[PDB]
Amino acid sequence: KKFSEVCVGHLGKETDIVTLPIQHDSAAELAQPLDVKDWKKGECDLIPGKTAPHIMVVERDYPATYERFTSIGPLMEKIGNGGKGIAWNTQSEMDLLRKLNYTKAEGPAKGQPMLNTAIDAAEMILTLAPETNGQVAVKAWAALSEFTGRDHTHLALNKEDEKIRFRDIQAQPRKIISSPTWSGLEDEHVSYNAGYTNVHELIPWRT
Amino acid sequence: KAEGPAKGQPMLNTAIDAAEMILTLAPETNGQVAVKAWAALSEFTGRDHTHLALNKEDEKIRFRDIQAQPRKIISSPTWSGLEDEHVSYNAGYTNVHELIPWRT
Amino acid sequence: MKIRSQVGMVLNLDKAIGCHTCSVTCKNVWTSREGVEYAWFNNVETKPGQGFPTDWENQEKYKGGWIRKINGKLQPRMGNRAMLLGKIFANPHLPGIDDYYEPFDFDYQNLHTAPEGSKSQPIARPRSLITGERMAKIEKGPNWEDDLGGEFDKLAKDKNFDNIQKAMYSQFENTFMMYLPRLCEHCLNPACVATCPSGAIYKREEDGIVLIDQDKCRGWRMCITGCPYKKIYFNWKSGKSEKCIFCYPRIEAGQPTVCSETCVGRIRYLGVLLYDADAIERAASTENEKDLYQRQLDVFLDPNDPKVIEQAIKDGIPLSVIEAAQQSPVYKMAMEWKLALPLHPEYRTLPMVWYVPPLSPIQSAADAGELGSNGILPDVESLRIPVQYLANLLTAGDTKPVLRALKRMLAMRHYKRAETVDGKVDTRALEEVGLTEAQAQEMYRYLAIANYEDRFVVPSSHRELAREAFPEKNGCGFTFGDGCHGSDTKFNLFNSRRIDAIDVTSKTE
Amino acid sequence: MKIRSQVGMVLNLDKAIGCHTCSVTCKNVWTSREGVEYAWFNNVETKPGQGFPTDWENQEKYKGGWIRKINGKLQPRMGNRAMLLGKIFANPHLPGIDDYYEPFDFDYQNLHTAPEGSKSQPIARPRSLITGERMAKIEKGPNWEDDLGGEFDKLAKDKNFDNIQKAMYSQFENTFMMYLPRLCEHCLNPACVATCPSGAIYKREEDGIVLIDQDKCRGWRMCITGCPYKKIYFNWKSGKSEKCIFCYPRIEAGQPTVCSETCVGRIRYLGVLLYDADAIERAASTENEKDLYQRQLDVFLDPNDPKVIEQAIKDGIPLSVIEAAQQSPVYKMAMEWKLALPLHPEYRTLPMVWYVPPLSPIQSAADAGELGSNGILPDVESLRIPVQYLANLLTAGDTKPVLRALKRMLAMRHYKRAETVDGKVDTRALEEVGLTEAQAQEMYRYLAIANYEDRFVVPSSHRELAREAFPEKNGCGFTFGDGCHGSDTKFNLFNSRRIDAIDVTSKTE
Amino acid sequence: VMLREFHLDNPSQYFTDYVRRYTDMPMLVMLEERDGYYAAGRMLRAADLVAALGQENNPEWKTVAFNTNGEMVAPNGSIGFRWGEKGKWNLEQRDGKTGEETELQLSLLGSQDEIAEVGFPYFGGDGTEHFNKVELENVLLHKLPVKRLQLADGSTALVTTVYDLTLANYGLERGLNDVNCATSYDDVKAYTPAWAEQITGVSRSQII
Amino acid sequence: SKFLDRFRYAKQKGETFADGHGQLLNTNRDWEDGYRQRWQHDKIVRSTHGVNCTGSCSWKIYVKNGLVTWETQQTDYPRTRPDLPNHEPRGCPRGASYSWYLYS
Ligand code: SF4
Ligand code: SF4
Ligand code: SF4
Ligand code: SF4
Ligand code: SF4
Ligand code: F3S
Ligand code: F3S
Ligand code: F3S
Ligand code: F3S
Repeated sequence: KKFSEVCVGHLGKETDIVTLPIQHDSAAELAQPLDVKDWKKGECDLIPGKTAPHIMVVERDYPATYERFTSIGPLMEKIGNGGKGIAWNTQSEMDLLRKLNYTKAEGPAKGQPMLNTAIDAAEMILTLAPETNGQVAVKAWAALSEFTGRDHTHLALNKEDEKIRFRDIQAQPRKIISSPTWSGLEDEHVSYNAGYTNVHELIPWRT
Repeated sequence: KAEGPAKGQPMLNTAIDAAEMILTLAPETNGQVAVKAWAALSEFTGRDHTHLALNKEDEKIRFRDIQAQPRKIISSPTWSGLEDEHVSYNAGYTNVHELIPWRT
Repeated sequence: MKIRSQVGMVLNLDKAIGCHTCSVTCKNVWTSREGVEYAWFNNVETKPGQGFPTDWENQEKYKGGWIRKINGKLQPRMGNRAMLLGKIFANPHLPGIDDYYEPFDFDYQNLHTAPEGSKSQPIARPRSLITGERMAKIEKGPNWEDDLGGEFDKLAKDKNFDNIQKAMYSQFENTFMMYLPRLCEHCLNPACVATCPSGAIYKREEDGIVLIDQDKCRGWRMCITGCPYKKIYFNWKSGKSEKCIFCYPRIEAGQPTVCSETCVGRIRYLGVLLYDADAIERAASTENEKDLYQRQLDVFLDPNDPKVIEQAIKDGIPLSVIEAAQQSPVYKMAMEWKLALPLHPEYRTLPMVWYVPPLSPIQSAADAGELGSNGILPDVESLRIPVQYLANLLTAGDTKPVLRALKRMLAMRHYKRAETVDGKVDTRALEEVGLTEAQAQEMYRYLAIANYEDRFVVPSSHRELAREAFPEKNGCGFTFGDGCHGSDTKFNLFNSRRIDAIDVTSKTE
Repeated sequence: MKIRSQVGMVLNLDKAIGCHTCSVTCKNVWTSREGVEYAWFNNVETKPGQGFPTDWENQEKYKGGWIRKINGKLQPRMGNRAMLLGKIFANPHLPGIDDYYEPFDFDYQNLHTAPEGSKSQPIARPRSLITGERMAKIEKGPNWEDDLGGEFDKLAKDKNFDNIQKAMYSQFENTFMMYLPRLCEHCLNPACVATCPSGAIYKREEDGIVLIDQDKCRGWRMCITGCPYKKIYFNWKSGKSEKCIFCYPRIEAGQPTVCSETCVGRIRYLGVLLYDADAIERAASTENEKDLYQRQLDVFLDPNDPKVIEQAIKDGIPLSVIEAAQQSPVYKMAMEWKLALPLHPEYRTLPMVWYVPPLSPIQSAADAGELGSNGILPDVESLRIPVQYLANLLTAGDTKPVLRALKRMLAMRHYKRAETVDGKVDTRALEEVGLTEAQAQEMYRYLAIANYEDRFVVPSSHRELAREAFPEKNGCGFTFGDGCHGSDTKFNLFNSRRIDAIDVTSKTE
Repeated sequence: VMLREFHLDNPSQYFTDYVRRYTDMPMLVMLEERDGYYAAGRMLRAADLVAALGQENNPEWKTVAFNTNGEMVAPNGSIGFRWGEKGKWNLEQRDGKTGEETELQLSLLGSQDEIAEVGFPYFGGDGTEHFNKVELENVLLHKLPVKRLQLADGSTALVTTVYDLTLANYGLERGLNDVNCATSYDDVKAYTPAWAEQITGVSRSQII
Repeated sequence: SKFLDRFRYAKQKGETFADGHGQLLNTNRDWEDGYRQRWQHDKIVRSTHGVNCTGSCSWKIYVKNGLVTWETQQTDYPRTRPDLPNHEPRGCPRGASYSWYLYS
């Protein structure tokens, strides 16, 4: 909040050039297949995202730092959410969050869910994550299924209506939902064991 | 039971044992039973009703868990309303929306 | 300008269901001892009625509250300092046990021990908890008038019917009744504190809770008369007086009072109010009693005003208390929406437990009626409870603020119906009462949905400030009897030392 | 024959992880006051070691427990009544503060207040909680020997190494260590009760918990010497002694003790034991100390025996207590499976907190070894902890009962492995130790799975019996200071009355 | 010891099938020419073969192995199938080109074109004075079964499986009479119980 | 000594306020522990009422001095949709008085 007012006249809507290394679990991980080439040594061309880091452009609205900090941004709805090589649509979760956290009445983030309290932030985490929201869990396993060609949604369908809430865990700790983010199952017949999904669901190790 | 007339059968010694019997057998408190119950009904109506409990098929309410926090029950064919997060429980709802006849 | 804070309370009488749950929980926790069995710190009364104790609102009879002398100075209605002391040998205005009720119990054991061959079925008869003697009949109780129990001519003696032609209300078709739950108002200008000769009653600086020091009270029993709400009850056994303690043990850690958290109707709200203590006397001594309500609002300070915030910090108000004040449901209802009103502001005590007046079924008419400004919903003019009665109860007879509160509640209803039934935006009713869509939606959030976190916004009383919480955490509760508690001087005749203190001083500075 | 009940405790040393969680929780709740900061009602010691206080097991030095005179009569090792009184002006055997450790704190504030321009980085140095003076160095603590902290020759002074050629254990390859958590044993024949001149120490009839009356204790400090487990700690500030109270406030309503419910290793079990109080002296005075263990088992009564049940009811034992006794994990481990053993039965106090001995890694050998009677799992003869050490600790030097306990634990393991790995029934090991499949499965249920409801089977102490719970429920806790608590006679000099009592007598009988 | 007793001498049905389907052991590694011997180079990729094993997408990111019929194949699951395509990034034992079921072969021993000596780095002889060391050779030459392959660029190359490379690395004698392989657990060789006893101080019998 | 404290009379006087209408005092308040120690309890247990009311309300049963002393409603029911009010605290005057029976 203080930064947002102190930066006025010094920093405004800026354009930032950010380097980003080639990421594991992204198509770019298939960078150099047979050997190592150093572009600075002229052994290859400087190709960002392959023989060098990605060169990204990031727009920053410094005066709006506080308003952005205290609200859930529009990228969740415009781009979506994901991780570990898979992505999914999370519109329904953002709609839920608008009702749970309320929304910005005005300003740069008008209409976006609020992030005023730590609880609002906790609810964001719980609602968006597949481990804590069966709806997301099924969409996540579905995304993975596209890659493997094998159905994995059966791993979360029986808990699709499950939604862990902050106040419920204050009443009693809750067991999470099987998620593609991991490799073991949260099941009532088999304990969580890493590599279990690779061995039993035939999902490859990311090697 | 270790021996006697009921040897091998589950025990009903304490009130908790009895409570667990209720919770485990009922479709309202055991998603596994809920799905089997809706499936049985589906035979009569010719319409699938298992979709009403599939999303909670792994749910199993336990006595000690409800001591920690009261738990909402599962939609069951024993009743005519839904235990849902988008629509409140309203009697006759399944007859009107699932086309299940009133027993008249 | 001296800023202080207090957790005020607002009771929404429109949602009141007169269930008394609040009274039972308080009783179980705080007053189940012999001596105060007849005392109900929290009690609910059905109106019209005379209440508990009987006719407590009749100050000409009970002499409670303050009066504003011709010279403009305030004086307890009981009398000035000398006048009051002259009444100490026998308080002439003191309410008697019969003004409350003679506490009773029943001989349940007779049901168990009745001898064989009894001529009739055994029964459990009433017995007095004061004398232990058989009572021929129970003739009174703390809630005797519940739900219009008693002839109208008796109930209508209700002080609030003053200046009202009440005959019409004795007719069946015009019947009306409402509920008034109440506790101590924990006033800014308490008459009790001012009328105690020993100075045993005080208002806590950090949270404004008013208490009767059980060590220092000498049992002069003058305070009982001083309180115009008759919320101080004499403990006939201990010989000392007791009163609602606003559940300070809970409030101190940020919890709601027992009567607030256990309110079944969900009508009680708890929120901080910051007030200028230096303006208390000026406000309470305003010439016209119909100005007391607004004068008190003027003593309440805007918690979002940086000027107030900085002053608050300078005056020692904790940051978490200021924060709580900024999201206080009580501040919104009393200051912003003007829905909450004080209880009998004319007593001049600047009460801190306020009320939102109740709506009621439309009055009897010639026909079924026509659509009014609010469509099928009621217009304020059609409500059956006479607004003048509510004004006598909450605004010193001025119907203006009561009508505003009621009209705004009805306006919110009109606006929400257009929204939820017609799926349209209709702000006609809101505009008529000076409310914006945003205000109506927030009112709805707090009054209708009323989530737990929105009903109670109680900050910690911060017991660590200006004290030594560490040794206390380690040794409080070991009640072996060190005989050193309650005094600042360390010397004690029994040559002992405090269990929860450190006697070996650090020699390394 | 006089039956009484008590909630005994069993600690499974085989599952002990020596974490001290039990010690910290007890400390936070019961002994964080100045005067007892150095006292650890529950303390954990690593063996081999001398413990807390140092060498507490050396009765020749500390004079704790009982001795059996030539005439067969019991006498406190401290001396008979006259001998003990002759030592009252200065207890010659009393442990000094240094036998425990000098309690310390640190000057943390120096880190906050160090002045600008300090020549070196500020630091928090130790200070004595006894004198408040700077301590040049901390040289002792209540858990100084944790995990073999100290030279072997020092740790090996351990009393339990008596009659053992301990040289071999000073070799790296033969290193061994175990954990011994302990509290007050709440004995059937407590030496503390017998050695207190004021008679301030007593065993509660209804639950056998032993307490030091904080009103009646006169600070004669003889009991401290009397207790052979050194579980009574002098409060140097109050001048009175205190000890583990077996968390009676919790036990009274059926809850586990704090150290039991907070035991991270899940090694503590709580269960009722019914005992014949009339046999206490006979058992404790048996001629051979190696017979004390069995003599005590003989004082424990079979809770499923109708003869005992009917006698129990006649002697006032509540039905819920008898029921709890019938599903007592402590009774199963001590009486049925013979896994639990008393701690130092030779002190002749008939301790009520027992222990299951620990298993250990196999000893050093010439090669990797061969399959034994238990296959790849250990045979009792191969365990590295010398059984004689464990016998000195739990069975007065008799290795027989220790070997039985250890062998049975290993047998259960063999049986379960055949079941879970080979999918076969192999009772060879069980038969060798006299266990049935049913017993092994129940042992497994309680020791391995160990559900909460199986670890703690604590009945209510029934505070309503022979008392008046109603007035107490209504008025307990209002600590205003009526000055009438603690005496049966109603007369009191301050002309007051009990807050939690009824003074107005019923006149209707 | 595990490999010797449960993989070679008395092959475990469970273990064998497991490493066959869940490890890169059956994967082919290209050997690099050195002075007098070979060194294990990079893993063979589908792109290295003429028809790229019918792999159009990410052929340079898909590993290769021989099926039990001596045929070379690009099994599903390799990182190349993760991007640019879908449905084949799984551990089903199938041919990444024909989509037909296949069985990967672990060792080339018994179907090799020749035996080649591959050098393995050994650091067990280095270290400070505070730790025991076992002197052998900085480079240990092992006899590995290989097969010569015709690459897409027209050149030729020798390949062996990760499986064979692993057994050699552990010092397991397989009948090729490898002087650097153990004749028994007591033989001080690069990786035996006898060897480890010297390095760690743990008794060989315990290790065994 | 409370008697000796009386001598710190004027010394415990702080600032006056409201133009002399009030006086701030700096005196002992230890007596307040009297009501604090009444509220304090051993534990709370979750229970409800087996009476035919339809309430089905979960309560916190307070145990103090090893006896049941009073009850207050639980407020931790799973919350209803954001557009609906929640159920807490439920309860009624009858239920609030149940504790009376135990030793009555
Ligand atoms: S309502 Fe409370 S604070 Fe106000 S005068 Fe009465 S007892 Fe005092
Ligand atoms: S605030 Fe507390 S003491 Fe006062 S009436 Fe309510 S429950 Fe009773
Ligand atoms: S262990 Fe406890 S009961 Fe036994 S003698 Fe010591 S203090 Fe007394
Ligand atoms: S029983 Fe209670 S008092 Fe005794 S050691 Fe355990 S926690 Fe401490
Ligand atoms: S509080 Fe009242 S309504 Fe609720 S369960 Fe108890 S008796 Fe029924
Ligand atoms: S007048 Fe004062 S002395 Fe006690 S009885 Fe009232 S608080
Ligand atoms: S009467 Fe009932 S509605 Fe609330 S204010 Fe008392 S609990
Ligand atoms: S001897 Fe007795 S007098 Fe107190 S110090 Fe020990 S309990
Ligand atoms: S040492 Fe740890 S294992 Fe239990 S007995 Fe104490 S909490």
